[PDB]
Amino acid sequence: MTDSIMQNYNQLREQVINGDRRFQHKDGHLCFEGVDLDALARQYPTPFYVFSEPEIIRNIHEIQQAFAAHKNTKTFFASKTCSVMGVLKAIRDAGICAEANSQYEVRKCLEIGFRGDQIVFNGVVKKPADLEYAIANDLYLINVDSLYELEHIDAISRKLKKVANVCVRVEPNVPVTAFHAKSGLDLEQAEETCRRILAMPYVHLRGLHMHVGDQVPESEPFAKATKVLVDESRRLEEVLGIKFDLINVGGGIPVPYKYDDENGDPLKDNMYAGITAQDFADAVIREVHKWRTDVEICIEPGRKVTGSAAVLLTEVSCEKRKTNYDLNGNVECHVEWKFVDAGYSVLSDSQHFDWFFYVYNASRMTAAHDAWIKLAGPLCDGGDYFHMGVKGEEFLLPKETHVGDIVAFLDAGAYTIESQTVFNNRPRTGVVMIDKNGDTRLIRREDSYEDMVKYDIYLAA
Amino acid sequence: MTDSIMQNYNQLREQVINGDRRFQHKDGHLCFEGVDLDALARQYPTPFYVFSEPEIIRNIHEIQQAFAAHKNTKTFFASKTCSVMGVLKAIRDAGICAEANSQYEVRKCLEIGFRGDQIVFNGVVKKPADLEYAIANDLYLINVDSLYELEHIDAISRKLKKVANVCVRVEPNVPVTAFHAKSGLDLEQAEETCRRILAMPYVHLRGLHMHVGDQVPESEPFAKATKVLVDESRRLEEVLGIKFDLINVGGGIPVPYKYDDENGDPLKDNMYAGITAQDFADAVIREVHKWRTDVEICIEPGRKVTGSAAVLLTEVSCEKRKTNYDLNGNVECHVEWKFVDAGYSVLSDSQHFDWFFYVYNASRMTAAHDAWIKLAGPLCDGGDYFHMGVKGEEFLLPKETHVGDIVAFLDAGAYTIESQTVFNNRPRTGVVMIDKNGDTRLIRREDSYEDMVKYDIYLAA
Ligand SMILES: [Cl-]
Ligand SMILES: [Cl-]
Ligand SMILES: [K+]
Ligand SMILES: [K+]
Repeated sequence: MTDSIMQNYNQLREQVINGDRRFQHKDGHLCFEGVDLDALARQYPTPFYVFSEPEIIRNIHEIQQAFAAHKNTKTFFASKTCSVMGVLKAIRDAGICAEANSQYEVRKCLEIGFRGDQIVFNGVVKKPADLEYAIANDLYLINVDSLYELEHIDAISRKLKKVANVCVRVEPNVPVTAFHAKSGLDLEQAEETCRRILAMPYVHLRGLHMHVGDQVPESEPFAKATKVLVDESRRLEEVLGIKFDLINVGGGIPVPYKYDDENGDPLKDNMYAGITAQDFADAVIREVHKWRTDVEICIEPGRKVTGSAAVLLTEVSCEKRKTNYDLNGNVECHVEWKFVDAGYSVLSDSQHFDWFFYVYNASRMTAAHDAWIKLAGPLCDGGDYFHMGVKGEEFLLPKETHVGDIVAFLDAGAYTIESQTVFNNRPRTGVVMIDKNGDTRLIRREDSYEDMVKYDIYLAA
Repeated sequence: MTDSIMQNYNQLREQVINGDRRFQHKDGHLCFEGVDLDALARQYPTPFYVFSEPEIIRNIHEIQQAFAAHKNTKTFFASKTCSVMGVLKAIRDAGICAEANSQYEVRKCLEIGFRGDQIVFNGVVKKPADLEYAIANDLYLINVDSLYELEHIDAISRKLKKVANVCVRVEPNVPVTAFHAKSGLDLEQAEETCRRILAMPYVHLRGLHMHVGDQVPESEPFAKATKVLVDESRRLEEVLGIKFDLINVGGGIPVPYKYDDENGDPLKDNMYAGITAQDFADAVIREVHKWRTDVEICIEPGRKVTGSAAVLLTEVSCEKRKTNYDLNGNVECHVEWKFVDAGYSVLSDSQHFDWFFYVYNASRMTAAHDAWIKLAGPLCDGGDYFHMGVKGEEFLLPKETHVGDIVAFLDAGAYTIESQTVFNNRPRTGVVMIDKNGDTRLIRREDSYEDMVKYDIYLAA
């Protein structure tokens, strides 16, 4: 039944407002950490993202508590996930470290107050200028992704007379890695690469690195890949006569985007989280401890830190009914279109990666969501509507939904800011933060008109 | 054979440098309008796009010549395709008009020198502020996309005491429109919508509008949809006792992304252009002339104006070989990975829309492209490699390819600039223009570090 789908969705809605650590209701409205989101969306122009420092902290706690059995664990937030400076500041103040994915990511992490010894710099294209900047800033780790890059690390560390601290990335063939994995070295190359680093005067080998993937719905991939890295670490300690400082096992802890696990198969629909942080930690720690209990384990969670910790707020800005008629002029069906002021230039993964986010009427959060609608964005593009619905391409909202109501997309905190575009010269969005005291502030402005053209060089008028 | 695929690709390569109006060779390098692109990519940091004003002009000529049988044709470049100010200036100087897709697009078109009477403003979400700005600027057309929006057009035109010039967008059900087309009104709503506009004191009804789609590989959709709009225009002239100024038939003229038409089926692979501008014009004009030969026809080409008129230049910045071994340690296959400094944050449609672009070694353009390689970008994302290869996910480059060589992606002028992101805080690219005299200048800067953080509000260090 669609009645059953509708019943289930309204049970989920009730659980948001009565059963979720993040949310409440007041005045008929969805609240996030006590902040009425209808009211918030009248103080700031839509569309915008609102982050929760309290929920970031809760997510970091899940991660760190998961690793309680291994004291020497170091946690580096994968800042490609979200690098708005106030988001990075909340993460730094919560007591963890940072992983960076470009020269400018390294620089902004340093600027917001991560120390060099709290930063890992990873990449497949680390040009001489990138490596010089990283080495000059005494980073905790720079990964070694290829033999070509390693030659630049040797030459530049020598030039600067500064030790480059490295981890060698090895991507295991776990049953095709050569064809589908661009990153890292082959297992077969690890020994000679490590031997060569040991002989370099200004490069310090700290350990091996891997990263399995993103939104991983099973523990086995982590266990099998970690075992490969652990076995090679153990073997190289013996062969080379060294003791590694660490092992870096990467990220990939999933986040629930659908919550009714009893109705989902995570291996078929990875919007269902197939595993928890505790499952990830159990797999990793168990494998590492077969080698050493004292070695440092570095992890690089991205999505899990911020994914659940933001909402996208977008105003219903237009509506229409489209009707299909048969050849005799009789109605075949009606479609109720609701247009919000955010499209895929604002929420890119909803279009490009078939990503599901819960959608509710934040202005009518206590009302039955009892009408099937299609949800469109504002871009001049027939494809700019939200295809990942509750049932096919259809969403559920109260039949009473009105232009002016605020729609919320939940779990909108990972990979949603830097992926925005200025397609159609709609601006990239502002971003608001709810701090630990429940107070709000703007942490990113909406792009202005000046910002659309300030990059261009042209004869003025 | 893959030998046959390789032979065919090298025949295409030879045709680029001996048989293409845009390109030549010099010093072993690809040249665009006489500009050596290897040399250009040493003067400006990669990756960057280079546009050709001469090729934009040639494309506009194709379009306008296609409409020679209808004198009263007005051509509006769909500026969502590319709105870098120097690109818009070239289009304005070539003598055509502009279609705009947001308030800021309208504003930049006015700023670069399109007059109000040369601008169409389209949209599904035209908020009061957008409509007020458009009406105040005396635009040639503002489309009417819904009854809800029309109420704002009436109220705001009355407030300003300024006539709003409109075209009513009608999306025909051509064998599901209600379910798949968010834009426009139903045919069945056109009569009453027009009747109501006629009665408004400050709204001027000019005609009907449609837009079929993008990269359309057959003429029939245009002919059938145009006939629907023409038949309803004729009928409403009679019923309402009026004479329409115009009919706006939209865009969608395709561009060839693969050129060996003898080997392609455009209905299965629409990288093959299934039709030319002349085919589009023949379909449209034939249908309009069954009603009136004097009425103005408005067209809204986007992709066809700029698609063929840019190249993305990107340096080979790293390389590696990955090898799959069997359980006995014997080699199963090798993969030669070449890493360029542009990934899907720079060339978004290569990832998100399965878009093919020809790829050549611009530094070795006269050398046989005789080695199968995989082409990766620089993002820290396993999916950031180019999947739309010559054969599956494999490309062809000279075996002699070296780090430092410049790779060119052809046909990179449509939907490639505003769709860029700062994912991983890699900057959005600079843009260079080759003018009519063959001289180059920077028309957009690369985003600087300041630009990564200038939008953020945070406590300084
Ligand atoms: Cl830590
Ligand atoms: Cl014109
Ligand atoms: K060493
Ligand atoms: K009127």
